[PDB]
Amino acid sequence: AGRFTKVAAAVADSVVTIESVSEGMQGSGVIVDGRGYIVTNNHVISEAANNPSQFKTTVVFNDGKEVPANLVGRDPKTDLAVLKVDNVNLTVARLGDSSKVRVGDEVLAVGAPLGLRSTVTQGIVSALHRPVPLDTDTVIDAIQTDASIAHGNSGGPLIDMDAQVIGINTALGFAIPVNEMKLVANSLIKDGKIVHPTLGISTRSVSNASGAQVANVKAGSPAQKGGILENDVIVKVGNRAVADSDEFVVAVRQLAIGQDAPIEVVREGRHVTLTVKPDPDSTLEH
Amino acid sequence: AGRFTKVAAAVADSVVTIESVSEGMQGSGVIVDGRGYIVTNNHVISEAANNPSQFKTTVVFNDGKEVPANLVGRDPKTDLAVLKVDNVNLTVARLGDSSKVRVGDEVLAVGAPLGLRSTVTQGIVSALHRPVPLDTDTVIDAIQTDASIAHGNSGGPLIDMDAQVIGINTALGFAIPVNEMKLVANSLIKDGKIVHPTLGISTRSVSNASGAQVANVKAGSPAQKGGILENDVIVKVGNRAVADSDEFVVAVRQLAIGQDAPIEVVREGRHVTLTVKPDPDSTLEH
Amino acid sequence: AGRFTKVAAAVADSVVTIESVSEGMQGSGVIVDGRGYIVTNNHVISEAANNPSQFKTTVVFNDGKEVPANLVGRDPKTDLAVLKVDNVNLTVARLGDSSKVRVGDEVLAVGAPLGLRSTVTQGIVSALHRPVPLDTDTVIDAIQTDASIAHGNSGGPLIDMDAQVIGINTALGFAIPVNEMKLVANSLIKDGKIVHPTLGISTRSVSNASGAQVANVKAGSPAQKGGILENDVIVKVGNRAVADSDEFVVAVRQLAIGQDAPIEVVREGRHVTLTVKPDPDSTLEH
Repeated sequence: AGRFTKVAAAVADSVVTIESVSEGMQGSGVIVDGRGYIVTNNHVISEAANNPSQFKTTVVFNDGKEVPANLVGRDPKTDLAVLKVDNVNLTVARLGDSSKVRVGDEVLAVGAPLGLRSTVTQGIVSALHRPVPLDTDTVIDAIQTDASIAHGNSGGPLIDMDAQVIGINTALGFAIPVNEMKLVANSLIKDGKIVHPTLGISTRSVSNASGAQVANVKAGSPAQKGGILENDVIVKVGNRAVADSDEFVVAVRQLAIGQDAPIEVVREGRHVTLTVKPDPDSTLEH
Repeated sequence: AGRFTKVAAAVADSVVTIESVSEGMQGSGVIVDGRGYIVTNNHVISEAANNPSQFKTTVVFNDGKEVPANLVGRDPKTDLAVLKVDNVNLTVARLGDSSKVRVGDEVLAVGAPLGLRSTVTQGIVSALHRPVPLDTDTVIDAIQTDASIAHGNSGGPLIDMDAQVIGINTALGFAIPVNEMKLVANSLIKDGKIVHPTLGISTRSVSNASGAQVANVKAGSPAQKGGILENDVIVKVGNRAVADSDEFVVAVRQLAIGQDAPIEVVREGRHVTLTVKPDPDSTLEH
Repeated sequence: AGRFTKVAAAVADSVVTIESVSEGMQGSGVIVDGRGYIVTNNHVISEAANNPSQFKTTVVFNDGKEVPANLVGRDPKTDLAVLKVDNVNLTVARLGDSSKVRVGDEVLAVGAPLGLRSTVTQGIVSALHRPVPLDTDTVIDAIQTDASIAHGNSGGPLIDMDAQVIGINTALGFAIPVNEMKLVANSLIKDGKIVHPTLGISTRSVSNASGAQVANVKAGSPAQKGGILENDVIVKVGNRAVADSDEFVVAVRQLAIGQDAPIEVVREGRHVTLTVKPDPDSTLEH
């Protein structure tokens, strides 16, 4: 048994096929809780959550066993989604620590074994916390990897050499970190819904100071009250520095809701600093 | 000497350049028999076997030595082909076992060293027995690998870590399993020709039960006598289950010729079961 | 710490971000001399050397420290370029030996860590001395690798397993060998300019003898005096054999300037042999 052959064998029973039929779409997912909670990506079941009348998500295990599915919740802003299999034994995956992942580590982008176009690709960690563009469109602070990510392993986990989940694949290959995955899944399980910060700002990238040049501020938004104007260039949102519009959408998510936060920007070349109170995007869930 | 550096060095003298000139086309191949039998893929020499008057296939070894070639036989249905070098010493490759290959094993997609666009790529086994579409067109029950397969290593072997051939490259990278390779090469050497099963059925894929929806049945075919109609959906051919039209063409090849075999299909949603006697595709060679 | 994780960690401080602003363009480079000499590729700073009035190349280290840059020299014919950081401590990279590199060795295509689209890809050596086509356009006798080369690691080094530079990345992935890199950088530092051989010949590829069919000979060139005509097919330039026009441009560079050299060619199918005295491309620097 080789190095990568043993890792894919242990975690295989913890990887699952996810398919919604009507047509049809198929994907992958990982078993993260013994109660029957399976984590996938939102675009896999995105067609099962916008059309619930003509679709029926099913769960195919590694041993061929089928079972119905139950959508616990999803998060299109970080492209995560949690499913439920009631009264199923269950091979629980081992969840890793994304903060301990370093550039250079060997990883495995596992897909569901019984899948039609399943993959199992191997690479290393090419980048950490890379904002990548990807139901509302979004951008994620992802783990980059030279292991190929396609329809096969999309949904499946990004496994380290200790057979532990360092991320969840999404579709030069990118994965959502496991630490951002656990936080979203822990509040998608409990609260059935996540609440992300918001400032009400449409931005565009620039490369001249660079950053996210503001396009349109929402009327009544926290940004409109903190003094952010159009045409200024956001160079730092809070403790994070903003390199372009892709990193701008990711920086606002790490801001505490209600806590007044600083936002540095350059308007007419002149560097101003701006205080904003991040609103919740879900006024009914917060 | 590294791990992959030693494997490619031992098997290098067993990998060969194959080139037909007139324009011209070049490829790769492996030495599998001491008598001078070299295995390649059919599309490499496909232009040397349909135009034998304006072409002349030649064999370039790792030590630069050239020699003429002799087409023993080919199989476009599994994209295999065997050549012959008379009175040549000869580095015989070690043939592996495809059934022992597991997802995760490190592999090497070797190409002919002296080739113009030669490659030597490294990956793992991404999938086993994946029907892939690819002279009559066909589909093969291939070994998938994340190692790149291109014009360089096309023809060359897919080598495991024990420096043993687990497959032969063909042109997200796919290879023909060595066990299906040996069987085809053993009867392409002896009988000079392979004979594959046939039922006389044109099929199309569907994803609603799914499977291979039948398009046109050949008049007088075994399928026309066993009761298979048009518009029904083939869900299983024999002991194999049919997921789409690509897997359908692969399942019929494993059926014994003359032996009555079952074929389950759904016509008007109603699941019927059908007995068919697979014909040989070569009535003169069987 | 994994195998590839330790190699990328040691050499990380020796890899540098290179950016010219006005927009703007960013790249990568390696620290090869303690005096502050940083090597990159010419197309990275190509916009900083043709437009010096509206651009300002800057150097960002791994520890975030910025510093201005100083163009010591560049070579578009082998796509190399050397920069200068005065009075900077400095993590000097360990330079490897390209002649000791064998097909199969694990390599790391490192990019600048703080880069916007930085990569760190891992592969093996797929080919040695592969002429690849790539300010005057050119072709290089490059190291091929299955590790992905993109805008991220372009400029950065191709690191072996001993944390030593075997090449410099350029943009199925290719790198300029470190031995050809040192020679160009040693005379780009000293003489501020490289001088490459020239014969005055425009060639085109052919695959029938094959080689580089001559298109246009420059009036007064060494080729026009040694007896090379148009329409003949160059099959060998010196000790090198010419397989196509891409290898032809690389073979002339290894010829000594002034030393009469042989050039074998086939005109009307008849094999002639031709003596040429390679001119310097820079009559003022030689």
